[PDB]
Amino acid sequence: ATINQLVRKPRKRMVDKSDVPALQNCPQRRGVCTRVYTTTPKKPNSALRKVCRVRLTNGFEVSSYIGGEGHNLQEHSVVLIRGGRVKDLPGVRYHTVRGSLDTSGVKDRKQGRSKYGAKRP
Amino acid sequence: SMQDPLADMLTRIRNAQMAEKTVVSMPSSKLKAAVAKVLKDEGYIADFQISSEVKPQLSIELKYFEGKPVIEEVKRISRPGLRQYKSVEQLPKVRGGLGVSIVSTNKGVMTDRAARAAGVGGEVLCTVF
RNA sequence: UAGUUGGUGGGGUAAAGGCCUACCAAGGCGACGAUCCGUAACUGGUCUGAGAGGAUGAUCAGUCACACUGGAACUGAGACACGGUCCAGACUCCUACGGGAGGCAGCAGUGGGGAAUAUUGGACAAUGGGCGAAAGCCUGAUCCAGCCAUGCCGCGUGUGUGAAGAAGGUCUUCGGAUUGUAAAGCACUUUAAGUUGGGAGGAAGGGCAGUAAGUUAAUACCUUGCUGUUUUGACGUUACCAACAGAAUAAGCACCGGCUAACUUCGUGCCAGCAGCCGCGGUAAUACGAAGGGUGCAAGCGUUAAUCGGAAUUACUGGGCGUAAAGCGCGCGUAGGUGGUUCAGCAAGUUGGAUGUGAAAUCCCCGGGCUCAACCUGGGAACUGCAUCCAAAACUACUGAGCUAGAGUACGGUAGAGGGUGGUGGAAUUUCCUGUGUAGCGGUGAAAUGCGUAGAUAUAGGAAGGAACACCAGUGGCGAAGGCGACCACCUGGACUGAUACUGACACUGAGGUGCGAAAGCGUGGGGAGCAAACAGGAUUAGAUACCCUGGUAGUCCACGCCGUAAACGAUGUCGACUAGCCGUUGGGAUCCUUGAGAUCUUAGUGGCGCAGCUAACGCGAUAAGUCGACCGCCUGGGGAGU
RNA sequence: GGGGGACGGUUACCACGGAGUGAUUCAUGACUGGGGUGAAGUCGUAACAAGGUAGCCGUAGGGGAACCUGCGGCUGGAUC
RNA sequence: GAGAAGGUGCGCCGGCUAGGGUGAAGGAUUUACUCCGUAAGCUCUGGCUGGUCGAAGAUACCAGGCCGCUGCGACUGUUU
Ligand SMILES: [Mg+2]
Ligand SMILES: [Mg+2]
Ligand SMILES: [Mg+2]
Ligand SMILES: [Mg+2]
Ligand SMILES: [Mg+2]
Ligand SMILES: [Mg+2]
Ligand SMILES: [Mg+2]
Ligand SMILES: [Mg+2]
Ligand SMILES: [Mg+2]
Ligand SMILES: [Mg+2]
Ligand SMILES: [Mg+2]
Ligand SMILES: [Mg+2]
Repeated sequence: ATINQLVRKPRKRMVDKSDVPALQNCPQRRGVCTRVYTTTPKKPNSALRKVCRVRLTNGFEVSSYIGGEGHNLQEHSVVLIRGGRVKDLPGVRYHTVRGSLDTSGVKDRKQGRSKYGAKRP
Repeated sequence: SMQDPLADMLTRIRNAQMAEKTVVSMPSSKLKAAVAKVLKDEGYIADFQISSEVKPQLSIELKYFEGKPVIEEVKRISRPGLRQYKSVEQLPKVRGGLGVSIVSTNKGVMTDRAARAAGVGGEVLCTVF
């Protein structure tokens, strides 16, 4: 474009938005849980992923993901969620911190214990 | 209706050194007749002649040190509609000081090596290698 | 938008003003974005970047705005006043029920919210403020301690010797390899932490006494030099120094399939699980879970959140538009952008210089202090700016005068389906009339529906009516594009070509705005030959709304008005200038020996090949997508959606 | 005694509050219109070769659904 | 639609201040059923400021109830 057009209508830089729309500019967030589904992934895998649905303190009702190897998460129990985009499942955009409030980590684990929250033997 | 005369003198020079011509003849002015004087003293053409009466011409003879010509590129800087003005600090240097750059100063049309010695800025015209 | 925008007269305030009022006048602002909506305290600076820029305004500093909510004035040098006054409201508390009281967005602290943020400290010794200057008195600003790996910078967790290469571990071709001089063993070392002793600097003063100067009428008082004497520290067990103990007091965290430094066994078998992207796992997994080994960093390491880089991915520096996304359907034209050629003037741009400024800090450079560094600090540069003066005059602007190469006019002359209004033809189709004549016609891969002795098709004669315009006809013409083919009259636009005079830059492009817009369709009125969506029947067909067959209405045609889109195509905006060739063709002048089936050259069109050059390639290539200018339109992953 | 002053009275200005009619913005609503995805399933076979009737673009009419037909345009059209 | 809805002003007594219309004392002169044009008067409009009286100022008779959804018939009209 010529110079005499950019004087009349300057170059307006396009903007993005957050891939984590909930927890507005904060790294963690707590919420109480509602339902513990066990859903199935997309096509090229085969598994049965474990998904909980959380109502935060913002009022939002978003699904989440639970890692590890076994969870004690009965309903109406507080958790502490954080971001993280699971490629496999649809609609899942949040992980869940282990060992923080109620989830209490995992057991008999000796590689990468600061992830999943395990102590030192 | 041509809007810029001096970007037409430089266009005929660049084209004639691909048809391997020797003499080029374009209409003249009191600015084009001063630019070709500068290209002669730096040395890119042979000579030039202002030879007519009511449509005065400019006949330029070109050089060939090789099959490749002596001028390899040339571009207009202060195109009409940009009007590039430079002081002595921000005055450019082409190819580490091996090309020439023609700057219209307060003391006449002179090259970049001359006005920087005199300390007079001005308006750039072209960057001939 | 009606104190709204000016004027006048009078008030009002430290001070100019519609600040206020009384009449006068009908103005003012706006596409250079007023008005309105949504959000946000700005700035010196911080964070990235090579740079241009991009985000962002914690601590420190300057300015503004508030002090439970909404008002209002007083006092005063100066407030429309955070610990003042009055009022209204909301909310707590007191009461003898009549009435009262209060405002932590001061320092601590509690409750609440939250992913998340500290002690109800110590003092006036220092620097400062207020009052009194006579010392003193106040100070939750200051100066200091407490808490928290919250960050940057520094130091420890020992050093040397030591191969029977020990056990022990893991792997193995069963030979060994590896953990590994690493341990153990032996010889030394003691910073920090612990313990003991010592120990500055932050202190300037004040009191008291003495003395000398000047004040004076009176060296009485008092002020000032100076001397002498006495007194003062929150920090504080100060930094710092010496001695003693002994190797004792002190290492994790992620990762190891590719990007990417670093690997093999054991469980598991499309399960559990992994993941920043590619993607691994179905019975041998260097990707899941473990075990050895190894690599990165260290008093920290990892994930998440959030900005700038990489992103030439909003391209000013620094990109694109024939087919990848991207050139309006074409014109004319206002605001605006750009300007052929000679002088002359001027100095608004432009360059050079001087002065005033651009707070201090921060960043950068050279130094100086803390055992080093972070940290503190002296001097300089810089802060790209804005303003006032002085000079230069090439280019742009402005002004004055010219010139004819752009552009336009006058004069001959050709070529054309360029428009509009009427008129007139000939061939063919159909309907109708009439004669002759008599059994099928028509249709199709093949048939059937249909039409026929109530005389069809054929064939001859006649009448009426409607629309299209063979051959010429061609990469041929004309038009701004859509478009435009019978012949003649009638009005009427522009282009070509030659000669010659004149005007003397009168030009280009064009957001908004104005027009002309195929076909289908829509409105009122005409008109009804053929063709033919919708439809009807036959056939084909598992099925056939479809293709094919026999029929057949709106429409196609005309007048008037509307709609505005198309593969509206050269998938290529308009305008101007340069760049090897060859073969065609429309129209027009040339030159030329002349008989030419002539010759060559030159403009205005329209075609086929082709060198440089460009292009991702295909391919364009004097009718550019080549080399360059002036203005405009437009593009930013696919769907969602031109919705 | 005058002058002057205060207090009362009264007008102006003004906050709270009350009234009517509008905008605009979120929160939600029986039933409806599409879109994206999925992995089962049914009905077909429209498009890509002359995809078995050459495709597409505009427009109208019709149809379970891809789509079919009409009028005009296009080569991004292949056989000769 | 619509005088939608809905709201304010209104009495007497003065103080000022804009006019409007007739008119004629005179002149123009066409000299007479003529053109222009005053004063004073009567008359009809208004303006902006004071005072004042009452629970009450279009003080009596006189004279719109308004708005939101929906059926049917375009309307004014005519009919036992
Ligand atoms: Mg960069
Ligand atoms: Mg506090
Ligand atoms: Mg001391
Ligand atoms: Mg030790
Ligand atoms: Mg593993
Ligand atoms: Mg960039
Ligand atoms: Mg134009
Ligand atoms: Mg500074
Ligand atoms: Mg076309
Ligand atoms: Mg197009
Ligand atoms: Mg009725
Ligand atoms: Mg009756």
